[PDB]
Amino acid sequence: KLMFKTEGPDSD
Amino acid sequence: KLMFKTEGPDSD
Amino acid sequence: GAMGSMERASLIQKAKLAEQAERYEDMAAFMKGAVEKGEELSCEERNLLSVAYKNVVGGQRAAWRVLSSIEQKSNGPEVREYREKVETELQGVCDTVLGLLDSHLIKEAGDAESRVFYLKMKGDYYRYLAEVATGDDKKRIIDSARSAYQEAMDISKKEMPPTNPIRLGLALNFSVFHYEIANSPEEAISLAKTTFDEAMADLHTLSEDSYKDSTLIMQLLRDNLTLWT
Amino acid sequence: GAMGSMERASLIQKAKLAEQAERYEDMAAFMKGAVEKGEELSCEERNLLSVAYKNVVGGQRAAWRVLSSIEQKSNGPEVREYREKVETELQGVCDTVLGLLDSHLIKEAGDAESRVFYLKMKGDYYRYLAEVATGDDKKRIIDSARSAYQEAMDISKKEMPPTNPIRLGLALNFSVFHYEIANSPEEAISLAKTTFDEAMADLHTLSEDSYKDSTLIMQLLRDNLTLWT
Ligand SMILES: C=CC(=O)Nc1ccccc1-c1csc(C(=N)N)c1
Ligand SMILES: C=CC(=O)Nc1ccccc1-c1csc(C(=N)N)c1
Repeated sequence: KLMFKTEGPDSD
Repeated sequence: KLMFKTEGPDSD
Repeated sequence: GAMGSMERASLIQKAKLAEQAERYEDMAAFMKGAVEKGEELSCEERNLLSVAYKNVVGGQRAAWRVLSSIEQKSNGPEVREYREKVETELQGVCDTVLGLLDSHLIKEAGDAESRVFYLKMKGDYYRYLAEVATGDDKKRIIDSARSAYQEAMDISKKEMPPTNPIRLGLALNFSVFHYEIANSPEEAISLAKTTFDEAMADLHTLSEDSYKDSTLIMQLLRDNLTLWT
Repeated sequence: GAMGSMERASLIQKAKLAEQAERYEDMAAFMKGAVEKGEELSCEERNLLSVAYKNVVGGQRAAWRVLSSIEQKSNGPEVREYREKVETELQGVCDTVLGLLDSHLIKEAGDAESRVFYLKMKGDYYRYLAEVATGDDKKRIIDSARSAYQEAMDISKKEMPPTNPIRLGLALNFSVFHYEIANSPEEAISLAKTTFDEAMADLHTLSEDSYKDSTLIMQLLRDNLTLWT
């Protein structure tokens, strides 16, 4: 799935 | 620490 | 719980060690133990709490998406069973964080910086619950996320400058909530654009270091806008 | 244990799903459950077992090294306490794997391919125990690793061609054992060079696919030799 930018560590 | 190549997934 | 016998300061120190070791489950358990001491958290400690659980839930979300995709393609019980196992563990982590926030981080947070931080977290963890929710429980979970984010937004607009990194990260996450959870892409785009433009106009007030903090999150807003428009 | 009620085939399928999801702790627990069914493992299932635990212990080893380095630099009790916590968990995983091998994977393994695979694993997990061991228990653990590797080597030389990937990976790991656990760098270099040269001379017998399998591990031997000479 295309994930959009969210705050903090990009851990997924 | 310098780790040498061992077999299988380089998981450390 | 199992951290009840460890000093608060020791728990914080071990959370920082666990972060260095990339042991995020341990980091989260140490920070849960620190929160349960009952004292309010400093900015650094809030960040340790958030980083720990973001990493834990992030791994679960990524796993859940892989499994959901295999399950959808396959539509024996094993894929569904295992996707459910991962889903329940994810829901458990979200419930643990939400539990810390309601007992009693949010109610004890009076400063804007701490109260906005926690309400953004409440929005985020209801959002992760919404990502896996299916039906009417889904509607209620979405509204809980919306409510938390909105209250955080209201405080941040009244109490923080438009370049404040907490305010910026809140708007970023609320805009992603709108885009893909609430199916409100126009609200998402409007929020991201207004947030970006108001921060841009305030950058001249900042030091070199604060400028770097603010522009880093503004670039994430721009990244999303580029994909959405 | 907790997998006693799940079908063997379901456990194998879920191990493969867990691998895709990068959920290696789950993958290891599913494979432990499959082993405990009491039936011998196929080549694919042996590989699922090994990959799962290699990933789990790999994360622990990496964490332990980070913590040991901070501890050594620092020489309160917290760093030592937390390094000990991680160390005990690592030892627990090694003991679990060694337990599966002795009860009863090794004794039930009669074919060279399966017996060498398991004895190499026994060498590897005693080697990970040796990495964290301190003193005389250290000597006994080192000898246990040596013994397992040596028996695997003896079988592999009698029963497998020099390009066999299991044989090659065994020699690779035994050479690293010599270099940095047994403090025998010359034995390590000699083993890696002889293994590489004998495989090189046998590559002409292989299909394109087997050639690729063998040369991949030969490149790891060369990588080590380049660093050691
Ligand atoms: C590197 C140290 C550092 O930045 N410490 C802090 C000091 C004051 C406020 C916040 C922090 C902080 C932000 S993220 C973070 C983390 N440990 N991931 C810690
Ligand atoms: C991709 C599938 C595949 O290679 N399956 C096999 C079939 C026959 C023997 C071994 C394997 C195997 C080697 S590593 C591995 C893993 N799942 N990591 C599986």
